[PDB]
Amino acid sequence: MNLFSSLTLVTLILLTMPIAAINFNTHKFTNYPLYVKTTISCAFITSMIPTMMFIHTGQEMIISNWHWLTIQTLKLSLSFKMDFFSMMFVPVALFVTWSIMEFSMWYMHSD
Amino acid sequence: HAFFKAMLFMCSGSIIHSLNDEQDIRKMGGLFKAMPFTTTALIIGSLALTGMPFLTGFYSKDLIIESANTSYTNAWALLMTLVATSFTAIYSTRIIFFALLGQPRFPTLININENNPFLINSIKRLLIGSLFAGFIISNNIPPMTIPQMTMPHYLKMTALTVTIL
Amino acid sequence: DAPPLTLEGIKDRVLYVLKLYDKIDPEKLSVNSHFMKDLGLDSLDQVEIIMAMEDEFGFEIPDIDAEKLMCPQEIVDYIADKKDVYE
Amino acid sequence: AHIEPRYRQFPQLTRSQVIQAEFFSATMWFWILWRFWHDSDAVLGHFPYPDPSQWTDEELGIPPD
Amino acid sequence: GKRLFIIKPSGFY
Amino acid sequence: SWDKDVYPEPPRRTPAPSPQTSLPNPITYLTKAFDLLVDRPVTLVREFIERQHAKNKYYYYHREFRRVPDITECHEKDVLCMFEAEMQWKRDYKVDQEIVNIIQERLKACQQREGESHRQNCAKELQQFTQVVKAYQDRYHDLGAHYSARKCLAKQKQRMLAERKATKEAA
Amino acid sequence: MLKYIIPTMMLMPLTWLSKNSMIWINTTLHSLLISLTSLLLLNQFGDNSLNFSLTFFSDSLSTPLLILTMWLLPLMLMASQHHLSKENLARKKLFISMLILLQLFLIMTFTATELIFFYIMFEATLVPTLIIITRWGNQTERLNAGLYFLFYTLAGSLPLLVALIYIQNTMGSLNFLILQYWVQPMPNSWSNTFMWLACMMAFMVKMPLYGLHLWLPKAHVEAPIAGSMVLAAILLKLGGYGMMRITLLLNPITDFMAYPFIMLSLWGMIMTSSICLRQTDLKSLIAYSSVSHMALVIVAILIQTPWSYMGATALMIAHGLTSSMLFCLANSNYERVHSRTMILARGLQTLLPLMAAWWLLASLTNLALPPSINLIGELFVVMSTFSWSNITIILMGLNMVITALYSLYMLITTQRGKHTHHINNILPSFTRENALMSLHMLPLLLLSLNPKIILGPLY
Amino acid sequence: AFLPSAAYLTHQQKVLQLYKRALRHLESRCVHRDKYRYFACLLRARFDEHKNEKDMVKATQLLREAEKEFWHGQHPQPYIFPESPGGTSYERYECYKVPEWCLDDWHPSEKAMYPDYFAKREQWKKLRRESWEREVKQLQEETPVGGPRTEALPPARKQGDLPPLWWHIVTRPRERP
Amino acid sequence: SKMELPDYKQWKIEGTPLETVQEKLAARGLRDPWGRNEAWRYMGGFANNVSFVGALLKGFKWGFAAFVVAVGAEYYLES
Amino acid sequence: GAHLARRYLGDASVEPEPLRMPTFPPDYGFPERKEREMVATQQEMNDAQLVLQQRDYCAHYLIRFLKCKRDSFPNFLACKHEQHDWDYCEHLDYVKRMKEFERERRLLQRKKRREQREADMA
Amino acid sequence: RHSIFAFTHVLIPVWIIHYYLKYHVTTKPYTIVEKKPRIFPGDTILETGEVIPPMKEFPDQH
Amino acid sequence: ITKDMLPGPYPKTPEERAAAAKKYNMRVEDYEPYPDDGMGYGDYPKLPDRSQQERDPWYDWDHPDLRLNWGEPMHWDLDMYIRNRVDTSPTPVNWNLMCKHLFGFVAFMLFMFWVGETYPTYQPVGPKQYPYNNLYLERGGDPNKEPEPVVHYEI
Ligand SMILES: CCCCCCCCCCCCCCCCCC(=O)OC[C@H](COP(=O)([O-])OC[C@H](O)COP(=O)([O-])OC[C@H](COC(=O)CCCCCCCCCCCCCCCCC)OC(=O)CCCCCCCCCCCCCCCCC)OC(=O)CCCCCCCCCCCCCCCCC
Ligand SMILES: CCCCCCCCCCCCCCCCCC(=O)OC[C@H](COP(=O)([O-])OCC[N+](C)(C)C)OC(=O)CCCCCCCCCCCCCCCCC
Ligand SMILES: CCCCCCCCCCCCCCCCCC(=O)OC[C@H](COP(=O)([O-])OCC[N+](C)(C)C)OC(=O)CCCCCCCCCCCCCCCCC
Ligand SMILES: CCCCCCCCCCCCCCCCCC(=O)OC[C@H](COP(=O)(O)OCCN)OC(=O)CCCCCCCCCCCCCCCCC
Ligand SMILES: *C(=O)CCCCCCCCCCCCC
Repeated sequence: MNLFSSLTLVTLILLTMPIAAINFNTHKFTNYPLYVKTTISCAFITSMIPTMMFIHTGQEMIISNWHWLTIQTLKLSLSFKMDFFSMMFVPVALFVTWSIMEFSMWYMHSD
Repeated sequence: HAFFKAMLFMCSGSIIHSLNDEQDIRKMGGLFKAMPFTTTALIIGSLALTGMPFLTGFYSKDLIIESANTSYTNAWALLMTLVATSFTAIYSTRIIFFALLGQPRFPTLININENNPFLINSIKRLLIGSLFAGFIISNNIPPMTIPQMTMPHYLKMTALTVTIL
Repeated sequence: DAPPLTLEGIKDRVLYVLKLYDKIDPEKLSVNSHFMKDLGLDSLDQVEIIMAMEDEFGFEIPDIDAEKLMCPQEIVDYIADKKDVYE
Repeated sequence: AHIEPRYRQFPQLTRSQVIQAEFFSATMWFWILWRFWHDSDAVLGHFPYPDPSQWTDEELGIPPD
Repeated sequence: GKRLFIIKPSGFY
Repeated sequence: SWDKDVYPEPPRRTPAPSPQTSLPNPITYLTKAFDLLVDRPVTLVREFIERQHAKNKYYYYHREFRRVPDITECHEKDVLCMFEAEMQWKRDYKVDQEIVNIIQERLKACQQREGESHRQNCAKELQQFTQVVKAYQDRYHDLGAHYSARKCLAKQKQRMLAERKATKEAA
Repeated sequence: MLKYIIPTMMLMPLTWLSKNSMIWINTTLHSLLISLTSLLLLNQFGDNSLNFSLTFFSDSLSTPLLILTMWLLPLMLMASQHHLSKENLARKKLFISMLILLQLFLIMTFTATELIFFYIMFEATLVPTLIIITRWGNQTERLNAGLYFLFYTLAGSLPLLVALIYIQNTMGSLNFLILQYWVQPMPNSWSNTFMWLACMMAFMVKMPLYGLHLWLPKAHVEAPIAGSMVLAAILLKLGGYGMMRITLLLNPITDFMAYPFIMLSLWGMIMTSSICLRQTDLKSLIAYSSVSHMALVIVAILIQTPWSYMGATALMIAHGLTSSMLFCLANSNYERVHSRTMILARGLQTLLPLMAAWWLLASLTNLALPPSINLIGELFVVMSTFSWSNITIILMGLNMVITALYSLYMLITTQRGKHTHHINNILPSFTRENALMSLHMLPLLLLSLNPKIILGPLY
Repeated sequence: AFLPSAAYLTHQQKVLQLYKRALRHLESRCVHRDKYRYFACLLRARFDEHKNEKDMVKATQLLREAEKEFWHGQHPQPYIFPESPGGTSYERYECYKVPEWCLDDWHPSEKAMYPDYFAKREQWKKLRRESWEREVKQLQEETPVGGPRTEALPPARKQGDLPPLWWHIVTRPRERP
Repeated sequence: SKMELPDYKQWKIEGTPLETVQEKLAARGLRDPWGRNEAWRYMGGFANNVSFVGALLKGFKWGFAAFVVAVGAEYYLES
Repeated sequence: GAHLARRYLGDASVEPEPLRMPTFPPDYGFPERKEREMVATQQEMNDAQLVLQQRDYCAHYLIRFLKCKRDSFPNFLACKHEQHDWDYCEHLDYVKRMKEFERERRLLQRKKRREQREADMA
Repeated sequence: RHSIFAFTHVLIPVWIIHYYLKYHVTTKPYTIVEKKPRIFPGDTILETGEVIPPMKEFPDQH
Repeated sequence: ITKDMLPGPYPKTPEERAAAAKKYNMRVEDYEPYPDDGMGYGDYPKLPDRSQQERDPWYDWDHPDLRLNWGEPMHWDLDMYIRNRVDTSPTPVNWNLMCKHLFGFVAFMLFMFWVGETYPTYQPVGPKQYPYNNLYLERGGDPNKEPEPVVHYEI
């Protein structure tokens, strides 16, 4: 449980970290595209662990970690569903996006 | 579909960048040998799109056609799905014919170059995906339905025959 | 990608396409050869010459500009102006 | 040395891109032939489809009257 | 070689 | 932690690992790496912070409202009594809202927990959900944005007249 | 409430005794201190309102309106100090005095326990607003604008006065706390029909109701920037606040008196949003978008469910911040090109990229991008109106198409495309301008983290 | 129809524009270069048949039914050059074409980063402001009464003068900035 | 810097489909003047490109060789 | 797909309707017909969390295959035999469904011949 | 400082998120609800030791 | 700007039409106002109702993205006929024939989906057989009640 949910949230927080880096900047970056591509390759690697332990046991969970707002009988929480659909789509999207960004370091180089 | 379709757009963008932002297939051609890695990956992606057996599109789309044939189905929807399956082969070889085969139709100052490690490695990982990812995913996912595996021979061979036609 | 054009390179390519044209003898051709007065060409021939220039350099010359390019040097100057050569 | 552009003629090719392209084409055909050798039923059919006309009335329970 | 000045608006402010 | 009666869970039955292959799975090695590299430093930091809490222990309290007279035993237009009745009614309405939220949390936790056999194994939570939503609906629905204890009492008296008329006509 | 009223009044000797170079700095500083002080009003309870005295109270409806009101004054001073730089010093102090006086009238409009004192502060807000528009507005039409703003209000509000005094003669009190417990049902009659109209039409004008809205695309357009900021952000919400207070007394007749007005709002938000697709004046487009957004608040207050009141107060706070920011962005382009024509200065992202990012964020909040409080209010009103009648989703959903379409068109026309060649006075964005945009946009986005403080008394 | 210098298109200009449009659409229909080359020679033979036509009413009639011929036989998606209007890369770089006057609004700390560039910019600005009054008085001594007839501008006539209204032609952005 | 263009005299349309085009134009009294401009597309390294089934069967030879080697390898490894 | 042409272009009175069939009793033509034996316990496929589509008369091979697929991780190619056993028993179930279809079609042919013989005789 | 990326972008977030999940999220009810593990005939329960009995013997088909 | 260069009322006398044609920088023979039916157009010219996409793109426009010169009278719906919006350009297929082909294709496809819904395809099989009274407890049937026995037999 503690491996699954932690690496699940680490994948998403890791994706948010270069946004925080580019918004808190002063200099001209030493290849910010390489940093975003490295981050997404690492998020692919980190997302493969809950995917493997879903392939092992069928391990699914829901992380309702932050209560956001209760409209009288509708409790809205920041809630993440780690089921088959997320467990397969997140690594495929991260793998494809990692290829798209290493492609973009070439294709968008003049930009 | 993610693997081979992202790779087909990346191969198209490799062609577009090598031909100085040319995107029309009537000003292409002769790129079989001039862009060999883009050619290899474009042919592998077009075969994965059309459902070549045991590439990645086979492990989903062929099962989709077999399940759509052998089910209580709107028959016109099935027939239009099969006509669309033949049309996929038609536009895939339209891409391969006008972009890669034949003789050049692009301008005379050839700047054809795909020798960047970024381009090669990024197309390479989706190429390994377009070869093996359908096999790996379809043998790792749990059964969630009961797969229909008993059907007559003309109905098992529908998708492959329609694609070949 | 996209190698920069020079005036000598544009001049060489314009004269190259005109030397590959069977209605122009390549020994009489120069950069100042007027197509109608020196080379004896038709206006349809001039339209075809500008279309071959367009196919050569990969961009369109509009018809209000194409009808005024009556020697190779005017074509070279037009392509120079539209591509900003010798920065 | 990077690729120098050419005029009206076939471009310069690196040896590396040619051997990579040939390797992945050969890998595709190896994978197709290997999986067709080992599976052969995802393409051609897994189980024999029975003929309903060949079924006798005894096993289907049809009393002749 | 042949580096060109890129005209851009003032990014100081 | 919490109270395991208001938020119940069935006992966890995990199966013992019965490996059939000779290949070592990466999940056990990554679990050991998560226990060493992650779980022990987090545990040591939390033990430090917990010692710092235990150095200065202090308490907070759950506020107990005693029961004041409700709106039925307040004289009409007597604002001093019906103010307190209205405040009591608003607190009870907010608590009934949270009771419905507790039962919905039980229903959703059962649906995730029982998984693919959720429809058979969550009939009790579904039945408790149906009962508490029927009670909440009879008590508070259709009162409007300007609800009060008077609106709720008028709704209850209308419902009781309908029930009395249905009992009278069926006998 | 007197811990806010007295510092707001002390801003008057603060502006009139300041040194001539210090009158913007001092009033900005101490109005920001009053705005920091305004968070003590968040002592709200789940059952009782925060009842200070016989004269003043503050529940969770009035509290975000008060915090937004006290927050808008420093932002109005920042927005107005540049175009009043060449002004006479005493007229500059009179301008700041009108803004201070308007804040003073607003903060005891929203906290007025008794309804006729609400009426007097509510109508007292007219006089500084009229003076600001007609004296410091830029064009001729401000004079005509000052008439429309004056006379759609009073023609609606003088029947309210009579109506309130009638309640004073019937209930014996106009204390809202007493009227919470002494409210009697209002049956179907003609007398109660015109009672309903007299109670509602002043606030219908203030919102504005569609068909009564014509004062707004003159009053918000011809005003100076601080005038437009307070008109769109606060003074429209006097109508919604007053409806949410006054519909306590109007039950059950509202259940069929709301039917025409709901139609006027549900079709009106289709009309005015469509009007925004063909506006050539950018500031007029922002004004008509305010009419379209307040149409939802009218529908939500008239259907009077908990979800609709929560959505309506969230949408009032969110629209206050968003419309005030949009008027400030349009003013930042007006202070460079000196025309409010939207097609004039194009391609401004090539010239002003950070201000283009502010345009982007304000457009995204205008089209109610989740999870902004714009979308929270929008969505909760849509939920409640779907429960009212399932067909309303058509007129709701189509509105959200058109709202997207005019929001990005505004963003595409001014920021994108090719820049206008002959315009060469596009100065880089001043620190004051980006500061004004951030002081709108950063609290607006931070309220998505904790939106329960802007969900009103029946959260 | 709409031209900066001429008020109209002559018949010869209409024939040549039809010939170029017909060859481009024929190349779109006839993708391969030898097949286009054959049919382009056939189309040139169709244009050379009525080339020596002296009757201008007959020539205008032939041009009109040739336009009907073209409108029936045009390609639905003809080839457009990428930077040409309607192309896939047309006006792509206009977001990067910052005008030169924005350099006047740079801070002195970022003007000091390019000392020789701005020192060379100031003599362009000096040249422009000493050329302006001479080129205005050139335009008003050369434009006829009632205003200019065409949009054509004159060249510089003296040695030392610049052509009138030259600054935004010369200092225009690059196509690839 | 300086780019050396190839010679223009080498681009002759004999042996190309432009020769067939010129023959079919001269059969009806016409002549193609732009053939040598197009002649480079059909000459050199751009002449004799593969067909479509030759494009699909790229790498089939080495793939089939590796297939035969792997089948023989598992057929010897099972015993 | 010849049965589609026999139902749609031919007569539908002799062709079985799929949405409502069998229309004949199951003992009609069978002396001592036996029931289908369910191997997997209801609690066993409840605890195995099978999909309700998958809890048919051959779910026991599916339970064996899923236990193999769990126990042989990461070797995901190591349970071809259990998968083929489940696929073959699903094949046998589908053949039984085909036999039910052919049984209903031949009994409708019997009813057609019965009513035609009754019309021609009496 | 050669693998500072795996320290600052992976391991410090795994530390922070594991602290947050272990001591603030799972200390609250129904925040991480996991699907109960799939039980097969023949399994042994770790919490109890009760061996799940195997299935009935198959009427073998092939 | 001043008052005699602003738009005004509908021109009635020919000298008023001439001076308002001079105001909008256009010929008197080209100036046509909107017809005076009281809609509020005044003397503003009715320009030929074409999109700005139809303008010559190779001309040196003062506003190149708008394809519009300085001082040229703008169309009443210029913000509508920008190139981001309504295009009126000539189409290779006629408008009515395009509408006929699109409507005929969509109507034929909807008709044939209705036909194939009325006559569906299926396989020559019986219904799928589930044990335990068609999985009565699994589908949510209550255990205190007892359903009718759904019995399946061998074949
Ligand atoms: C209480 C503590 C809170 C801490 C956390 C903060 C919470 C949010 C607060 C508000 C944050 C906004 C600040 C940045 C935007 C405005 C300024 C700007 O543009 O600067 C560009 C600049 C970097 O750009 P540049 O290259 O230098 O120049 C810009 C270019 O000119 C060209 O610019 P550009 O166009 O390339 O780039 C602009 C780009 C443009 O990108 C977009 O417009 C796309 C955004 C929409 C799509 C993606 C997001 C969709 C929604 C998902 C996210 C929310 C939910 C996530 C949770 C999981 C799911 C539920 O915007 C961004 O990248 C901004 C990222 C964040 C976007 C937030 C959503 C805005 C969309 C509209 C409303 C949506 C709903 C509200 C959401 C509220 C969430 C809290 O940024 C800065 O310098 C940042 C300065 C410091 C910012 C401080 C922020 C907090 C202030 C609060 C103070 C008080 C509390 C203390 C907290 C302090 C924390 C450090
Ligand atoms: C790099 C900075 C990170 C922190 C560095 C310093 C700390 C180092 C590591 C230790 C961690 C800190 C201690 C643990 C954290 C606090 C735990 C805790 O109990 O916190 C109290 C609570 C936890 O929730 P809660 O349920 O206890 O309380 C919520 C409050 N009520 C009940 C009133 C609703 O708050 C947080 O943790 C806040 C952080 C939330 C993180 C996600 C933010 C997403 C923002 C999206 C905005 C819009 C949402 C809209 C959609 C919502 C869904 C529909
Ligand atoms: C912004 C423009 C539109 C503004 C609209 C404003 C509201 C429209 C309706 C106003 C009606 C007049 C005030 C009603 C106050 C109700 C008080 C009350 O107790 O009513 C019940 C009382 C009942 O009398 P009573 O209460 O003394 O009787 C005892 C009770 N019964 C009936 C049981 C015996 O109503 C009246 O006395 C008359 C009400 C109608 C008045 C008709 C005359 C005015 C018509 C409308 C004018 C509106 C503005 C015109 C100007 C427009 C702009 C230039
Ligand atoms: C499961 C059910 C499935 C049902 C499927 C069928 C239902 C929908 C039927 C069609 C309705 C939508 C299509 C019509 C609107 C499309 C507008 C659009 O895309 O305009 C594009 C146009 C220019 O685009 P284009 O010419 O292609 O660009 C080439 C480069 N110049 O750009 C412009 O002209 C810009 C115009 C901006 C303003 C647009 C105003 C129109 C808004 C229409 C809203 C319709 C709302 C419908 C609500 C329904 C509620 C249920
Ligand atoms: C009877 O025909 C059963 C098969 C399903 C209905 C007809 C489907 C026809 C299309 C599939 C076969 C195509 C062969 C090329």
